[PDB]
Amino acid sequence: NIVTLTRFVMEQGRKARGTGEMTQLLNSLCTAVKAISTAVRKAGIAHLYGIAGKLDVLSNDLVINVLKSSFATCVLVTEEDKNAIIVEPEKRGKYVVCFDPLDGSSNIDCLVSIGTIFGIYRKNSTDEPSEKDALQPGRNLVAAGYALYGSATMLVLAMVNGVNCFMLDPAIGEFILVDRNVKIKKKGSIYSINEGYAKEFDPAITEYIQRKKFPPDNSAPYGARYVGSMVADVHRTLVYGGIFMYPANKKSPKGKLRLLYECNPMAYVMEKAGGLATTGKEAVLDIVPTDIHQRAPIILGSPEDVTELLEIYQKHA
Amino acid sequence: NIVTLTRFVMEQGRKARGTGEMTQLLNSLCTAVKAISTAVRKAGIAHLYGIAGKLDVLSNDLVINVLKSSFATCVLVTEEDKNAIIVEPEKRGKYVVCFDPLDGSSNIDCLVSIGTIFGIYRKNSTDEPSEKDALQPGRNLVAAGYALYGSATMLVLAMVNGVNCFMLDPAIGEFILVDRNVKIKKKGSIYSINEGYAKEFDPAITEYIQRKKFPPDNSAPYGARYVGSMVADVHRTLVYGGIFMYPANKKSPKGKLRLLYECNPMAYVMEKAGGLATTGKEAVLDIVPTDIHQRAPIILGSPEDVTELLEIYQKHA
Amino acid sequence: NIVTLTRFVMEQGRKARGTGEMTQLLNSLCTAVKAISTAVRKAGIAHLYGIAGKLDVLSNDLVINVLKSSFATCVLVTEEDKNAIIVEPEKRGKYVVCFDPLDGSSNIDCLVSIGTIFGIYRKNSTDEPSEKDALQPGRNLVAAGYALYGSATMLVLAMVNGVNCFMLDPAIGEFILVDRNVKIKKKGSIYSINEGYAKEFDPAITEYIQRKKFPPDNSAPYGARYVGSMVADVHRTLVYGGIFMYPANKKSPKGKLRLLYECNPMAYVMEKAGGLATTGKEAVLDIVPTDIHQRAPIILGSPEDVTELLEIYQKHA
Amino acid sequence: NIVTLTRFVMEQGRKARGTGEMTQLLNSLCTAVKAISTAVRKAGIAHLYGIAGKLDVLSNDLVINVLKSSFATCVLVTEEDKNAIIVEPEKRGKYVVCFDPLDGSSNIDCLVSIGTIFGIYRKNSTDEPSEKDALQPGRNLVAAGYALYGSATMLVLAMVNGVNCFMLDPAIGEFILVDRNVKIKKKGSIYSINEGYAKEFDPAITEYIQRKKFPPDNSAPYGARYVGSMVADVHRTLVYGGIFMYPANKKSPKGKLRLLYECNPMAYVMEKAGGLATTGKEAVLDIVPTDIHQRAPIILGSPEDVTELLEIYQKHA
Ligand SMILES: Nc1ncnc2c1ncn2[C@@H]1O[C@H](COP(=O)(O)O)[C@@H](O)[C@H]1O
Ligand SMILES: Nc1ncnc2c1ncn2[C@@H]1O[C@H](COP(=O)(O)O)[C@@H](O)[C@H]1O
Ligand SMILES: Nc1ncnc2c1ncn2[C@@H]1O[C@H](COP(=O)(O)O)[C@@H](O)[C@H]1O
Ligand SMILES: Nc1ncnc2c1ncn2[C@@H]1O[C@H](COP(=O)(O)O)[C@@H](O)[C@H]1O
Ligand SMILES: O=P(O)(O)OC[C@@H]1O[C@H](COP(=O)(O)O)[C@@H](O)[C@@H]1O
Ligand SMILES: O=P(O)(O)OC[C@@H]1O[C@H](COP(=O)(O)O)[C@@H](O)[C@@H]1O
Ligand SMILES: O=P(O)(O)OC[C@@H]1O[C@H](COP(=O)(O)O)[C@@H](O)[C@@H]1O
Ligand SMILES: O=P(O)(O)OC[C@@H]1O[C@H](COP(=O)(O)O)[C@@H](O)[C@@H]1O
Ligand SMILES: [Tl+]
Ligand SMILES: [Tl+]
Ligand SMILES: [Tl+]
Ligand SMILES: [Tl+]
Ligand SMILES: [Tl+]
Ligand SMILES: [Tl+]
Ligand SMILES: [Tl+]
Ligand SMILES: [Tl+]
Ligand SMILES: [Tl+]
Ligand SMILES: [Tl+]
Ligand SMILES: [Tl+]
Ligand SMILES: [Tl+]
Repeated sequence: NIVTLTRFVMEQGRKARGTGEMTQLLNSLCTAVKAISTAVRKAGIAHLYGIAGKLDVLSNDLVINVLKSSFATCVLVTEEDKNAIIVEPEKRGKYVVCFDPLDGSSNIDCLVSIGTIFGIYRKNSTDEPSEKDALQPGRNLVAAGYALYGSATMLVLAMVNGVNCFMLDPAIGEFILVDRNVKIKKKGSIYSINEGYAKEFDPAITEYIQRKKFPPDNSAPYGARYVGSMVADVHRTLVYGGIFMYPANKKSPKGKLRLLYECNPMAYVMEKAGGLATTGKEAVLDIVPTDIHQRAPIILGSPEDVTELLEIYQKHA
Repeated sequence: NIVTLTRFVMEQGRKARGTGEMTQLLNSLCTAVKAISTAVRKAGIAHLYGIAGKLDVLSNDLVINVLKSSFATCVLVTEEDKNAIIVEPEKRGKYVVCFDPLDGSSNIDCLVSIGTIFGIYRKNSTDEPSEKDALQPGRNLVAAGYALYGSATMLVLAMVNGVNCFMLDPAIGEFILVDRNVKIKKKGSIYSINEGYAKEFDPAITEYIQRKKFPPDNSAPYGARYVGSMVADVHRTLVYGGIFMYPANKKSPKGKLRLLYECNPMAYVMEKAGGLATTGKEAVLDIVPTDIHQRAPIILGSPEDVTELLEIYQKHA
Repeated sequence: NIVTLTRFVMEQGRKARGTGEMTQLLNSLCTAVKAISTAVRKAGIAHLYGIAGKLDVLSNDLVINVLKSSFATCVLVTEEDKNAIIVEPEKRGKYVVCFDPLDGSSNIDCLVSIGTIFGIYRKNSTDEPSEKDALQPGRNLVAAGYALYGSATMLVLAMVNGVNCFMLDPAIGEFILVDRNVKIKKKGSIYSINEGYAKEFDPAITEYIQRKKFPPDNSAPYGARYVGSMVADVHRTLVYGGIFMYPANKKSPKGKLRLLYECNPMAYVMEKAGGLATTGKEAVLDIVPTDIHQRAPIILGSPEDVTELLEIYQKHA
Repeated sequence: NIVTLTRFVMEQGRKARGTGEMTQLLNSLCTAVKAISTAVRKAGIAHLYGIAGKLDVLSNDLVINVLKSSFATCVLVTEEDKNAIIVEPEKRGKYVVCFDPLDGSSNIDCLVSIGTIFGIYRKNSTDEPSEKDALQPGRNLVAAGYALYGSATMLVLAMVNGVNCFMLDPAIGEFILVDRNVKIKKKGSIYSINEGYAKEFDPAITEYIQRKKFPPDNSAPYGARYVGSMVADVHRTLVYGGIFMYPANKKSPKGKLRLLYECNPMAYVMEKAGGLATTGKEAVLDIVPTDIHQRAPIILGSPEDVTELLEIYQKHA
C-alpha cells in the first residue's frame, strides 16, 4: 500500500464531489513539475555540448502550456510576465493560478536548491476574466504549495484539509506521499535572514537577532541558516522549525518578496501547518492586493518564534 | 568538442605517462559518485513505500567497495570510520584516499545540497600500509575535489595542472567538462559564516564581520549566505567569489571541520583556483596532521577577502 | 498542447459521468506499467552485482498490489496464480481484472521484447465475489489493452470508443498519446506463425501458408516474422497489418494461448481496430469460458487476411 | 566483485600494453551506445509532442562525432554513408571502424529490438588513409561486437581473448559485466530464417529446413523464430543456441546483409564464442572485400547445426 499524488488528488476530488475540473488542474501541475525537475537536473546537457552536433524561460513555458492545456484556468499570473495571462476561451476553466516557475534563479549558476511556487484561486465574479480576478487576499486560496528541486524533488501541497508532502521517485516519475498532515514545531532553534542588511534593519528586527545570538535568559543561542532561495529556507523551516524573515529595508520599503506568488502560497502552507506568517504589522493572508507584482515584507515560521518578534515589534510602536 | 570525465582522465594519465593505476582510481571514484547521486535523488524510493514485491552508510559502502575493487588503493580514511581502513594485499595499490562520503548529513531530511569530498595521497613511505600513511600535509595531495548533489550534480576535480568542473548528464550517466581551468574572482561580495556563534567569535572575526555589514567607506555591504553544507557554501565561493569561514569557537576550539577529508581537499581546490585557504594563523595545506580525525579552523575564498581578514588577525596579536 | 494518459483517462471518465472508480483503476494500471518497465530495462542491476555489497514474480506482485490499492477491484485473475485473487472487503470495488503481468517470460534471457496484457470486466451479479465473475465472454469487456516493453515502452488501450496508443517518455514518467483511433490495415503483407510445428498443422493452416509463400495468382509472397512474444507479434500486426496465428496442434488441441488474459484482450483490441480474431471456427470474443486458465486457438489481424483463411477453413469442413 | 566496461577495457589495455589509443576508442564507443539507447527509449519525446518551451540519422551523427573526437580513428565506414569517411589529420588515429549505427530500422515504428554493429581494424598500410584501408577480410578484426536495444540494453564485445556481455544499468549509466567468456551451445533447437522466400531458396536450404520441421528419425522438430532484426536474432542464437540464416535469393543474389559492418562483426563474435559463420561455400571472415557496401550471404550459429547444413551444401555440388 502506497499513496501516489495521482491517487491522492483523485480521492480528494471525489470526497469533495467536484466536477473534476480542479483535479485536472492539480494533475497538470504535477506533470509540469516533473518536466521542470528533469530540466533542472540537466538531463540531456551533453547534446548542448555537441555530443551529436533560459532555464527560467523553459520553466515559464512549461507551466503556462501545461496549465492552459488543462482547460481549468481563466487567468494565470507569473513572475516572468508583466501582465496576467488570460486563457483562450476554448481552454477556459474557472481557476486563477499565480506562480513563480523557478524561484532562486540567481542561485542557478551555483547549483543551489531552487523551486516552483504556486497558488490557486477560484474566480469570483461573473464577467470577462482579467487581472482583477488574481487580486484576491491570500485568505481566498483554494490550494497552494511548492516544489523544491534540492538533493531530491519534493512537492508540498496545502489545501483546507491540511499540508501533505510528496517525494518524487524519479525512476518511475511518480510522487509518493511521504508525510501527511504536517504540523510545524511550536518553537524552533534556527533563524533565517540576510544579515548583510543589518545596517538597514528596523530596531525590532535588530533587537530580535541580538536576542538570538545573545540570549538574555542565558539559554542556548539560535543557529543561523540562509540558503538564498525562499523555497529552500521556508521548506527547512516547515520541517525543522524556526523562523524565516525578509523584512523591508533599503531593498524596497515593501520588502523584496512578491505577495501573490511567493508570500501568500508560503503563508497559506505555513498557517495550515500551524505556524504564522506576518508582515510584522498584519497577517500576510489578509492583505488586499493592489497590483499583481506587489511586494510585501514577510516573517514566517514556528508560532512561538513569530510571536516573540511580534512583541518586540509592538514595543517599538 | 564534447569532453567527458572518462576521456579527460585517460588523456591526462597518458600525458603524465602513468601506469594507468591512478586512472583506474579516478574512474572508480566517478562510478561511485554516479551511484550516490542516484541514491540521493531518491530513485526507487517507491519500493520502501510498499509498491510491493541509511543514506550516509550506503554512501560509505559504495565508496569503500568501488575503491577497493580499483586495485589502486592501500589505505582509506572515512569520516564514518574510527580507524583507517587497510586494503587487502590482494587488492592493494599505491594510493591513499581520504574522504567524506556524504557531507552535510544533517541537511538530508531538509533536502538541502550535500556532497562527497575526497583527497588522494601517494604512499611514499614504502612500508606495510598503516594509519601513518594518511598523516600527510595537504601540500602532498596528488588530487582532490568534490561532488555536489545540488539542483544538478557536479564533480570538481583539482590536480597540479588546474581545477575543472564536470556536470553530470543523468540521462546518459556521463560527466561533461563544462568549465576548464577554473579561477576564483580576486574579490567577492558575499561572506559565509554561522553568525549564531557571534557570542564566541574572536575579536578578529568579530571585527571583520561588522566591517562587512557596516563598511568604513560607505560602500555596499556584503550579502550573507550560509547553506550549512560545506560543499555547497564552498562551491558558491568558488563559482561566485567571496569568503567562507568556520573559525574556532567554544564548542569547537579547534574548529569543527576535519583536516584530511574536508579542509585539505577544499584548501587544495581553492589554491589551484587562485584563492587562499587559512587557519587564520597558517595555511591549511602546510599542517602536518597527528590524528586522522583531527579538526582544523578554516577560512577560504577570494584572495583579497582572505588577506583582509588575515591583516585583522595580525593586528590583534 | 499534448495529451497525457492521465489527462485522457480523466476526460473520458468525465464524459461518461463515472463515479471515478474506473479512472482510479486505469491510473493504478498506468503506475504499475511504469514500475514494471523500469524493472525490465534493468535500472539498479549494479547493486545486484555488488556495487555497494524473479522478474515475472516482481511483475505479478506490482500489478496485484497496485491494483488492490485502487479500491476498484473485487476479483483478479493472473497467469501466475492457480486461483483467482478475491479482494479484501476493505479495498473492494466493482471491477474484475484479468492479466498476464509479463508475457514472453521465456524470452527474458535473450532480451527479446516482452509485455503485459490486461482485460477489465464489470462484475455482473450481486453476491460474494468469486472466480465465476471472471468467467465472462470477451464480448463483455469494459476495457482491454497491453504494454509492450520493446525498443520503447508503449501502452495500447482499447475501450468501446476505440483504440489509442501511448508512448512512455521515460524522462518524465508520463505516457504521451502518439496515435489516436487506430484502425488496422485491410490487407497486410506479413504472416506470423511458428512454422516449426508444420508437421502438426491442420490442412487449412497448411494450405494458407503454402498460398503465402507460393501465390496461385502469382502475386508477391508474404514476408515472415515471428518474434516469439505475443505482444510484440500482435503489436506489429496492429501497426503494420498482416496476420498472427497460434492454432491448435500437438501443443494442446486447444492451442497454447490463454483465453481470459491473452486471447480476449488482444481480440478486443483487434476488433476495435477493425480487424478480426477467430479460432478458425468461432469469434474468440464469443466463447463462454469454463475455467480461468482455459486455452484457445487464435488467428487475428487484417480482415481480408483473416477471412481468406476462414474460407480455406470452410473448404476443409 | 563488480566489473564495469570502463574498468574492464582499461585493465585489458594495460595487460596488452597499448598506448591507450584503443582504450580511448572503446570508451568513446561505449559513450555513443548510451546516447543511442536513450534516444531509442524515447526519453524526452514529450518535447516533440508540444509540452512547450530521424533516429537512424541521429544515431549516425552520434557515432561519427563521438568517434572522431576520440582521436583514435582515421577511416570510418557507415551503412548510412555512400563513401568512407576520412578523419581530419588533426584528429586521426590508427584505427578503422566499420559500423551500422541503427540496424533493423524498418522495425522502428513497430518497436521491435534494434541495435548497433561495429567492427574495428588497424590501418596497416601506412599511406594516406583511404577507402582501401577498410577493405580487409574480417580475419583481420582487432575488435567487434554489438549493442542490442531490446527489453534491456546489452553490449557484446569480442576480441582475441574472448566474448563478454555487458548489461546497461540506465540508473547510473554504467555497463556491468554480466557474462564472461561466452561460448555457444554445440547444438541448438531453433532455426531462424525468413521462410517467405521459400520460392527462391536453393535446394540445400530447402532440404535443411524441411529436415528441421520433419526430422528423419522422429525427434522433436526445431522451433522457428525470426524477429527481423539481425542483432536480435543473432543475440538469441548466441545466448540460446541454434542457427540464423540469410542465404542468397533472387531479390538478393549475393544476400542482403553487408560484409564489413554486419556479417563480419557477427561472424567474428560467433567464432570467438565457439560457433561457425559461413557463406555456405566459405567462411565469412576469409572473404577479401572489393566494395565497402559489398553484400554477402550468411549462416551462423551452433557448430553442429552449421556443419549439418554445410554437408547438404556439399551434397548438392
Ligand atoms: N482534487 C480535489 N481535492 C480537494 N478538493 C477538490 C478537488 N477537486 C475539487 N475540489 C473542491 O471542489 C470545488 C470545486 O471543484 P471543481 O468542480 O473540480 O471545480 C473545489 O474548488 C474544491 O473545493
Ligand atoms: N589520469 C591522470 N591524470 C593526471 N596525472 C596522472 C593520471 N594518472 C597518473 N598520473 C600521474 O602519474 C603518477 C603515477 O601514475 P600511475 O602510474 O598511474 O600510478 C601520478 O601519481 C600522477 O603524478
Ligand atoms: N475513465 C473512463 N473512461 C471511459 N469510460 C469510463 C471511465 N470511467 C468510467 N467509465 C464508464 O462509466 C462506467 C462506470 O464508471 P465508474 O463509476 O467509474 O465505475 C464504466 O464502466 C464505463 O462505462
Ligand atoms: N583495451 C584494450 N584491450 C585489449 N587490447 C588492447 C586494448 N588497448 C590496446 N590493445 C591492444 O594493443 C594494440 C595497440 O594498442 P594501442 O597502443 O592502444 O593502439 C591493440 O591494437 C590491441 O592489440
Ligand atoms: O528568484 P529571485 O528573483 O532570484 O529571488 C529569489 C528570492 O531572493 C531571496 C533572497 O534575496 P537576498 O539576496 O536579498 O537575500 C530569496 O529569499 C528568494 O528566493
Ligand atoms: O556532515 P556534518 O557532520 O553534519 O557536518 C557538515 C558540516 O557542518 C558545517 C556546518 O555546521 P554548523 O551548523 O555548526 O555551522 C558545514 O559547513 C559542513 O558541511
Ligand atoms: O509467456 P510464455 O508462457 O513464455 O509464452 C508466451 C507465449 O508464447 C508464444 C510462443 O510459443 P511458441 O514457442 O510455441 O511459438 C507467444 O506467442 C506468447 O508470448
Ligand atoms: O536495417 P535494415 O536495412 O532495415 O535491415 C535490417 C536487416 O534486415 C534483415 C531482415 O530483412 P528481411 O525482411 O528481408 O528478412 C535482418 O536480419 C537485418 O537486421
Ligand atoms: Tl523567477
Ligand atoms: Tl522569485
Ligand atoms: Tl522575488
Ligand atoms: Tl558524513
Ligand atoms: Tl562531514
Ligand atoms: Tl565534519
Ligand atoms: Tl507469464
Ligand atoms: Tl504468457
Ligand atoms: Tl501462455
Ligand atoms: Tl541502418
Ligand atoms: Tl542494417
Ligand atoms: Tl542491411
